[PDB]
Amino acid sequence: ELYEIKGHFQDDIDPFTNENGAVLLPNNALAILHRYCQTIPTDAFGFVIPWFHVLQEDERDRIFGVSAKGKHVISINMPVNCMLRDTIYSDPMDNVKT
Amino acid sequence: RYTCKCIYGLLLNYIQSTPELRNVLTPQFMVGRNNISPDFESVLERKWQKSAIQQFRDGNANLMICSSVLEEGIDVQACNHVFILDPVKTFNMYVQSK
Amino acid sequence: EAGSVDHTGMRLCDRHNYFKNFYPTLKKEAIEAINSDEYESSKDKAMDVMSSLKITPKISEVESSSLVPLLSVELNCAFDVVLMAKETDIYDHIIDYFRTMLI
Amino acid sequence: LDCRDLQRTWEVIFNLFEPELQEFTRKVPINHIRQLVEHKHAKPVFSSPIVEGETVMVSCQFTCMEKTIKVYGFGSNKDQAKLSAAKHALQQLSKCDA
Amino acid sequence: KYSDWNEGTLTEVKSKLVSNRNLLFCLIDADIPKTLNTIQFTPRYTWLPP
Amino acid sequence: VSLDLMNIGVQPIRRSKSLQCLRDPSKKSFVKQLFNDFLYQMKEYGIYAA
Amino acid sequence: GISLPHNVLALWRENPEFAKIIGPHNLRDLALGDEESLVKGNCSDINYNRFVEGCRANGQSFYAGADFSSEVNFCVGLVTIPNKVIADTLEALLGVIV
Amino acid sequence: KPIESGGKRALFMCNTVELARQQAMAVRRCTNFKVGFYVGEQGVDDWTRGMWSDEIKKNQVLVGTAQVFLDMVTQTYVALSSLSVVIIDECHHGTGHHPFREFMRLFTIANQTKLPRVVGLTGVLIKGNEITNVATKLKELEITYRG
RNA sequence: GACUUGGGCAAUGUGACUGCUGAUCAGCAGUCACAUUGCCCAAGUCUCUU
RNA sequence: GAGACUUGGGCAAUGUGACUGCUGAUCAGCAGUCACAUUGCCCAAGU
Repeated sequence: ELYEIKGHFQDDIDPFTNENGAVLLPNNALAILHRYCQTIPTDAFGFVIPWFHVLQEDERDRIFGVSAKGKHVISINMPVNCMLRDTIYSDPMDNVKT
Repeated sequence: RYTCKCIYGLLLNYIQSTPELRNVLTPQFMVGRNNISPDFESVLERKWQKSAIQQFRDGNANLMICSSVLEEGIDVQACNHVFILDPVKTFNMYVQSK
Repeated sequence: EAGSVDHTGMRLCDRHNYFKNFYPTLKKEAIEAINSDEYESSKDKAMDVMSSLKITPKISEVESSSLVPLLSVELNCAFDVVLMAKETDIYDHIIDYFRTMLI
Repeated sequence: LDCRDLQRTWEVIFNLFEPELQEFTRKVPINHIRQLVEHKHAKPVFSSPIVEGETVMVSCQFTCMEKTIKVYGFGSNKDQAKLSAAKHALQQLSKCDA
Repeated sequence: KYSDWNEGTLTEVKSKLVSNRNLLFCLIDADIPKTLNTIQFTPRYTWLPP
Repeated sequence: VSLDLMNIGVQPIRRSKSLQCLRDPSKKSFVKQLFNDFLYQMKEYGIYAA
Repeated sequence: GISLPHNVLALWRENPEFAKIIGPHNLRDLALGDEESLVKGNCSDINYNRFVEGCRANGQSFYAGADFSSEVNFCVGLVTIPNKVIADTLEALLGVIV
Repeated sequence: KPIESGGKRALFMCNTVELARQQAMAVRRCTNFKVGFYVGEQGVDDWTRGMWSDEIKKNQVLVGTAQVFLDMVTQTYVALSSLSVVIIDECHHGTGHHPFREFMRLFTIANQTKLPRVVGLTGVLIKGNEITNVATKLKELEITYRG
């Protein structure tokens, strides 16, 4: 049935689709990011990977308010050659993997 | 994976030593990709191109060493014997191996 | 490189027989020395055994985070061989290596 | 970008470049094997490269103004060995042309 | 112009800009190459009097 | 125990799946993996297998 | 009668965050001369600057992310004792008094 | 009929490369169709968009490992409506974030009326050693695969 | 005094589900080096040309 | 003009070789959460 299928699937992190029908899936986000990072190094020496980091409770408070209490957040630092230098943070998830 | 190569070499030596198994048996081995070199001589090049599965199906090799790859749905000639050398771990592994 | 040159002429499946296939002249006196217990110290025993086989030493200090220096030894013989440990153990390590190989 | 004065940047560049500017104006550097060919008196006779392992050797015999000196170039590529042998022959010819 | 581009794309588009064909195609509709002095001047065999 | 003190040059930092436990650089881990697999072979199948 | 140089001891005790990154290798570099060791009692100014810069690089080179306290603790008089031993010494004191 | 005129193709997913190759050979011998073959061993990434298009215009049946087809569909070289059926060999692996279950998740994103027929194949229904309470496992599987 | 219902407090367990670590295996991607023979341009030295 | 020879800018591929990175599943250990079963105790009622 539609009800059981929707309840079984559409309860985890939502997927994303762009204006051209392309679909981005949460499980493939890490693979996409690592693949993109492998293309950017201009030389065989300058290979660099994203820097994942987990924020501490004082940082969690200072950034998210009380809403982040008891939930993990992951900060990711993009390599210098890329456009990003804003250290994107994740929403407070029940576990560090999520 | 390395167990496949090791037992393949041991079986080669044991078959070649015995007078009975010398002619009847012909071992061959497989693992997944990242295919380990099937030789022990550390030679820079190997000219062989025929796949192990073809040698097995065609009757060239009648004693196949395999690891968690030949277990799932692999159609073959009528195999009179199957040996599970390591203890079975999972229900589906037992079912498909049988 | 001063090393890494393989001219022993033995197959890699049997290159370990290099020390076994020397002339008995070096081997008998070397094993007599390595079996001798009166030696003043492990370092002295190692040096005397190594000189017995006419094999020249080469000891260098490998960089390390350990306070006790981490020293490597190269034998410079045709057989590419290198051993390394703490300098308190490198000599006894050489003792063990040549005890195992020389038969 | 800091000074925003072309004259200042020119002064810095000249201070960095003066020895090489003086040396190269007196003697213009050119491609080494092209230089050796343009030195037709040497008549560099390069033999065909041969490869052992992953390293390639190019042997050359050239008239070093009194003798057919033989030199060997070693490199990871045939052109690399060609260039090495050419440069070594050039330096030997320069030393003889004292 | 493209301040935030990766350097590889910047040098590729530079090579395209400084490419011979681009300079050509600029000069054709610049209407200049009609007047270039390129022939080895020989009046007896490769020129017409006014 | 000797190799843990090798002091190879700067290497990429390796951590566990959830990123709290540290791991040895890829080369040291690879050598250790090979030796551990050989030890497993020797323990399980015999001396000739080793 | 032997101690560390007084200047480096003052640096070690007054700068705990810089203290935590000091490694034994940096002490091996301080091959002080006869004058420094015997008469002056501490390393020269140039040696002091070399040490501080070497340790600053130490905090960022391969040595970063490691803990050197297990080897340099004895220099400043620090030692690590298990909790079991600390309990047992008190309890044995009660024993000896009884 | 061509894709631009609404042409449809048939997928035949698999979990291992050798199994995919054997099933491709079986389909090739048992049918007259010119079946494709797509695995990561030889490399398919260079089979770019335009030549994805001429490949799907060339082949009727695509037999290959799960991840290649998953990457194809997520990047939307081919629409789900451009498929008539989707056959998944060894469907008992479709749990968690495995590419089979990921593909079936991707199904719900597209229009429900355009979804192809899904035919899972298996000789076993239980994945792990949780062989007790088989009914919950069957309901989970029959929710994953839409049948 | 049977009968019925309900609730609460206990202990003794079971069935699973996640989280972390390690190991095993399958599954994808980005590369790089480099022998081999080809093709189109740029500039060179020489025979010839002259 | 005919040409040989070299460095280039490349365009191609037929090889072949090695490197690096990630996903997923399984097992083991540990930690924690859901429900459920068993032996009791006590209470609330109605007749």
